[PDB]
Amino acid sequence: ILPVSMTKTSVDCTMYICGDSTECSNLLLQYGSFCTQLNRALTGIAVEQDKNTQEVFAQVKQIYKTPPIKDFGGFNFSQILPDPSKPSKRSFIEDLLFNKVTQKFNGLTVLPPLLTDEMIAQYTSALLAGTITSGWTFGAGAALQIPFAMQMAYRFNGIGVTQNVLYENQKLIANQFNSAIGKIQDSLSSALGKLQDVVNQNAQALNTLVKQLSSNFGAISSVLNDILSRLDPPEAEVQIDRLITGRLQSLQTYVTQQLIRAAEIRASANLAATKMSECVLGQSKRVDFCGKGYHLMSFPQSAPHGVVFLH
Amino acid sequence: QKLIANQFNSAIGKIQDSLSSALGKLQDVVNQNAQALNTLVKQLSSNFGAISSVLNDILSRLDPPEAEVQIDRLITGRLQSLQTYVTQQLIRAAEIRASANLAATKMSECVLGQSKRVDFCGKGYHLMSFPQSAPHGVVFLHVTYVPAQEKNFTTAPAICHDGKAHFPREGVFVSNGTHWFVTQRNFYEPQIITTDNTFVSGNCDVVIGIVNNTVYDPLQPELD
Amino acid sequence: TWRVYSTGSNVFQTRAGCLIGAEHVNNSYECDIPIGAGICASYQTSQSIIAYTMSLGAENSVAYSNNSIAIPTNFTISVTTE
Ligand SMILES: *[C@@H]1O[C@H](CO)[C@@H](O)[C@H](O)[C@H]1NC(C)=O
Ligand SMILES: *[C@@H]1O[C@H](CO)[C@@H](O)[C@H](O)[C@H]1NC(C)=O
Ligand SMILES: *[C@@H]1O[C@H](CO)[C@@H](O)[C@H](O)[C@H]1NC(C)=O
Ligand SMILES: *[C@@H]1O[C@H](CO)[C@@H](O)[C@H](O)[C@H]1NC(C)=O
Repeated sequence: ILPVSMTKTSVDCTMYICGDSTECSNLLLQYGSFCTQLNRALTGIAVEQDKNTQEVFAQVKQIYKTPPIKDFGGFNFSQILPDPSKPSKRSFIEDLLFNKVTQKFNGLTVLPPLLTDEMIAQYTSALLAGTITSGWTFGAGAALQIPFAMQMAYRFNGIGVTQNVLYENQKLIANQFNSAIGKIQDSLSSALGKLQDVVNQNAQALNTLVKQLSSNFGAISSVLNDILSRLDPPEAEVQIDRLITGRLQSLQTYVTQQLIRAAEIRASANLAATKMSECVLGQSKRVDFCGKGYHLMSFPQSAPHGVVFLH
Repeated sequence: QKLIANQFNSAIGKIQDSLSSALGKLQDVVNQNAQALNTLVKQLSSNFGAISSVLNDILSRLDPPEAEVQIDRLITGRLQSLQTYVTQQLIRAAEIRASANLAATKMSECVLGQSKRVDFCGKGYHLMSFPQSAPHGVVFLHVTYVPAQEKNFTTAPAICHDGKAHFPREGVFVSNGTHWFVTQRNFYEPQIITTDNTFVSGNCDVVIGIVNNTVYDPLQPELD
Repeated sequence: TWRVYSTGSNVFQTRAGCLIGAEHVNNSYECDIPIGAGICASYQTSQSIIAYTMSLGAENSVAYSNNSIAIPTNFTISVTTE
């Protein structure tokens, strides 16, 4: 399991710091560029999430389709291929994954991702159809068809086992594969802690940023309409400046930690993009890079904000 | 060799005129650093709630005891501006460091070697790469082999001959519709199926798809 | 501030909010300007801003069968920058 993106959150620092108050706004102008520099940072985080998603999933030019007749030499891919009967054209195991993983008025917002889950399911189905029908060939150039058992015999030569060891055992090998897929499907019906932690960390940060609006920072009140209702302007200003400085420090803290989270999500997305080229579009000789044991092949499945590889 | 050399020489011409036509990755690190400095300089003219943003116009105007609280606001806002700039430079430097580590390993594995890592050294099968210098960066020219002009053939896992199953040593068995050949897999080059480009394992019963073609033996024709 | 672009002429509710001044079309193209939630916009058209659901690529069905193979008969040397 690898995380690929995080939620494209955005904050208007003027509404966050000041709400409707023009008095607060004219004081906030004395701090210069800070609220512009913060918006620049969050929008930089946001466009990177679409870039992360594109670099993992958009590795195919063609949208490859499976043939209608599933004659794959006894290997059964039904649990990983898309169900045509569902509202989303999504895999049985992808539906199972999408079931496991679980303010705006303050100037907080969430922007939608550029690719929908339908589009990410389309790309992963195209990568599946490419590998199942054409081996690694669609990664290097045009997809060249090859019979699936003959493709698996090349993959045995790739690990230093002769082709006849596959063909003499093809029934057993297909049964061990079909059984192992069924075991994954049972195991997932039991976790996606790698993905759920990214959701929890971001929710914890927004929850804290909202909670800080209730702090008074040594002012008479944390409600700036109450301050501005009780005091005349020269005394209201020194109270509002205490809220402005406390709320700026709260945003500055939040944006700094979002920049640091985005950097490790970017590293995880670069790893996932590399892992799709080397483990899905090819056979890897790198030890433990594509799971434990000698790598034969692997299949991508989409997950909310992430990717799952079946090695 | 002539055809391969012409395809290479031609492809270098396409790079040359495409660069004569972008370097957006190198330009946008220059733009980000310029924008951050321009912002840091522009913060100096802001008041941070002091009576002015010019120290001499505090000091020449006020008594020292009241100047201290005006100065202290400028100290605070400037210090916070500086501290913000340095924090964003530390974060951006970590991203450039990751890019330089990628470029360094990419030079070892793509220039000083030949890589079997799919898509690490450009699209298609990696032949070799050449480095070129660029301002604050590097350019790799990756040279790759891309297969072209497919043909369909029928194929079989094995040949059955003399009741023995024969498998290809390197290639695949293919048929043009009437005859069977063995070919290398990445480039069509059909050859006669023989004892010397195949090997045997077991009888013909176990293999799922298997076909009854002859296998030739080059040591059979000799008479002594 | 600017009463043009309050108009009902070309209006389109999207999951990215409300888009005004762009013509929604039933076709699909590669993404030119990203709007969000699968929607993109472009000038491609007597010419106008159109809005569309993006295409992911050309659809292709591989000629798979239990005894068919495709073999390359030629090659291209290609050079590519990084
Ligand atoms: C191979 O045969 C199929 C079925 O006739 C055809 O659709 C496909 O285009 C052929 N491919 C090539 C490379 O000739
Ligand atoms: C198959 O190849 C052999 C090569 O000698 C040739 O004689 C025969 O005509 C070919 N058949 C077809 C259908 O091209
Ligand atoms: C292959 O050859 C053997 C021996 O002549 C014969 O028993 C068998 O039926 C043949 N099979 C096919 C598919 O021609
Ligand atoms: C291979 O490609 C080159 C370039 O298009 C062409 O000149 C040559 O004749 C081709 N050879 C074959 C066997 O198709």
